[PDB]
Amino acid sequence: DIVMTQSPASLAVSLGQRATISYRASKSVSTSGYSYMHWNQQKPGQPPRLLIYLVSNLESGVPARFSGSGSGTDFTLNIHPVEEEDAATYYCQHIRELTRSEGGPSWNS
Amino acid sequence: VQLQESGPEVVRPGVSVKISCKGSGYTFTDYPMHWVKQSHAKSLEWIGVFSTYNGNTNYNQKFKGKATMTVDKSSSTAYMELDRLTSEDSGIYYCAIGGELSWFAYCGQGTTLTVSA
Amino acid sequence: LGQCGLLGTITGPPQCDQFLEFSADLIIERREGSDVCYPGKFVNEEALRQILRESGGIDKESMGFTYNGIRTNGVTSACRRSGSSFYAEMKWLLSNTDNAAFPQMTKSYKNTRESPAIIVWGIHHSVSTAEQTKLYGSGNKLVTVGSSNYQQSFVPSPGARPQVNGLSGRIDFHWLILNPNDTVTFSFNGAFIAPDRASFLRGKSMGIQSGVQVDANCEGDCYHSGGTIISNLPFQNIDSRAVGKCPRYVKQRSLLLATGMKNVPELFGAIAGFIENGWEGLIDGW
Amino acid sequence: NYQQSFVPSPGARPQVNGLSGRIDFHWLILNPNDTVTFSFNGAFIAPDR
Amino acid sequence: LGQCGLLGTITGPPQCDQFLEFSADLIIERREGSDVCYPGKFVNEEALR
Amino acid sequence: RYVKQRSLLLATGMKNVPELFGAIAGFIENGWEGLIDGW
Amino acid sequence: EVEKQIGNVINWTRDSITEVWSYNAELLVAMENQHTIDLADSEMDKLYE
Ligand SMILES: *[C@@H]1O[C@H](CO)[C@@H](O)[C@H](O)[C@H]1NC(C)=O
Repeated sequence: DIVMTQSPASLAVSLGQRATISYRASKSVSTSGYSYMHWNQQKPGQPPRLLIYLVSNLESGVPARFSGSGSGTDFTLNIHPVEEEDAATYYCQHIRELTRSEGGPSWNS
Repeated sequence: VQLQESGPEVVRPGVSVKISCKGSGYTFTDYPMHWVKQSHAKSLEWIGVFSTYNGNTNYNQKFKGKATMTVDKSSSTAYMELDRLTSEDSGIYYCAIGGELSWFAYCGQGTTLTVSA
Repeated sequence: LGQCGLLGTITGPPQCDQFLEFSADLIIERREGSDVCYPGKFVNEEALRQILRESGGIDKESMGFTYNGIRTNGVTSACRRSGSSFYAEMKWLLSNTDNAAFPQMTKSYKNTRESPAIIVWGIHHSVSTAEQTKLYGSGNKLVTVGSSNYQQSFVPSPGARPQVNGLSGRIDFHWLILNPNDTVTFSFNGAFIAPDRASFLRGKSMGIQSGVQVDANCEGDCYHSGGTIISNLPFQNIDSRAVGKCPRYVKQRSLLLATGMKNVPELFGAIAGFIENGWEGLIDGW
Repeated sequence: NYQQSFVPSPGARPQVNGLSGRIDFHWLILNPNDTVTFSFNGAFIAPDR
Repeated sequence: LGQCGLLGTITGPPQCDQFLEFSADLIIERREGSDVCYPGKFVNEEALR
Repeated sequence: RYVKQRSLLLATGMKNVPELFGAIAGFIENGWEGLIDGW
Repeated sequence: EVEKQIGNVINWTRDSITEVWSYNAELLVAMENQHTIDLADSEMDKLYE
């Protein structure tokens, strides 16, 4: 099973910022011009939810102020202006290559 | 798509408990439904043996000869019975109807099952 | 086509990416043209090679199978574009978790157009039954392709072989033809390389295997493997496989046809008859 | 002369006028004083004439 | 070939043991020529013939 | 036997010369309209 | 890799058709040569008489 490294596996951040945090991939994760790496928000006290698919093409249902980014091996999303409801645990899982495996997690307060 | 689990919360290690997640909005179609384990101290694993829309089975690695996931079409809820129980397996079980290239977005809030003697 | 071949125009290996959805009144196949990058051939491939080089092109539509509990990017180290890539128009549907399983998928596509489709789909002949427990999962593997006309229920051949440039697993793969308002179901629980771009046709063309270069300034219609036969003459002793609107092959290299009369130099009997001599000094008439 | 050992294809398909199951079926030729054995434990549509 | 046949020159049944590894500018097949001794035929045998 | 020429007319009579030996379209320079009994 | 039997059938057919047309081509030209010398010697008679 793929052990995706989160480093830093603990942080919490201030208002209006931009954060670059990595679940990094250790296997062959290049294809199709892209990687199949989705993310999910998990608020403590709420069920989780999708936010990104196919790094360029975000969903509608969140405001689009999240920005999944990357081209290459180790990927990292970007946020612009952070608000009060960003206080959550930002997991993901892997879907790109066999097998499926979840994140670290990392924190955000 | 909002969807709710159901299952009895008082159960012993070594006996059977069943999980029942109501799939609101639509039935078991070309998008099937998976499951996810929640562990203690906030870590995950995709334990969910899932049933497709044709009636088959796909366990976890550690849990092959261990369970059974099959589909029922009448109640929009797949059939499963979790035997073999152990106090380490106490966790909240989140059903999720998949789309696999949006994400497992059709997701559950979990009926908190506490597994202890 | 160059490094692309005829049967790669459907499949799109990385030597064919600029020919995926082409348009032609002449396709030209090359001796170096691999139809494959994870090695193999087709099944009844000479039948399919006589449709695609009479098609005109290959127009496509998405099929749009929303694959679920799946992967999409089965990539291998012999189909490089920049790194690990694959055919542009197929997907290794390999499993969620490593040795777990890969359940049944029933996938339908209703042809909804004016034209006959030319579909293709893949079965994966792996090297062993230890790769098809980590690619797909334990148990027997069925891919069932039942249209309104067909019923085939294919199965792979997981045996070892000497290597074509790097791997001991093969693929060989199959193809049907739809008619308007039909359907194709793909029932499969492993080892299946689905399409994602159903293929259509364009009309008139021809198609030649050859090894010499392209002259876009000259015009012709008789195209064998070593050039082009351009004259008004009814027979050729150049190639007995001269396809196109060609003359008819013979084996006599010289069939001289007497566009003048007899020489008698210095069935009626005056040509080589009582008129006993030809004349050298007439060039205006006969 | 023959030995074939057939097997079916239990897969779904678009429908020809009502059903999603097919049949497709096979044929040999005998010569005088031959025999044909039919060994089968399912899925077989025998002749009677 | 006699009791040997064409496709027996590869396989060598006991009617073909003097033709296992032959050399010819003409082979001649016979009506009585079994290509087989534990009975059967080949597959796509007209191609190999 | 199938062919592709729709009209393969086979000359069941001689030449018209209306008003390989050389008398049909030769020194006999004219056909005749008023013979129906013989050729 | 064309199929062994039908490639022999095509080669049986093509070489027949090759022997059809080359017999035709040899016969046609020799017929047309004899005819051309027939229609070359003919208008000796048509000129000289
Ligand atoms: C058919 O004949 C050609 C040459 O005439 C030869 O190259 C080819 O191998 C032959 N094929 C078979 C199947 O005999």
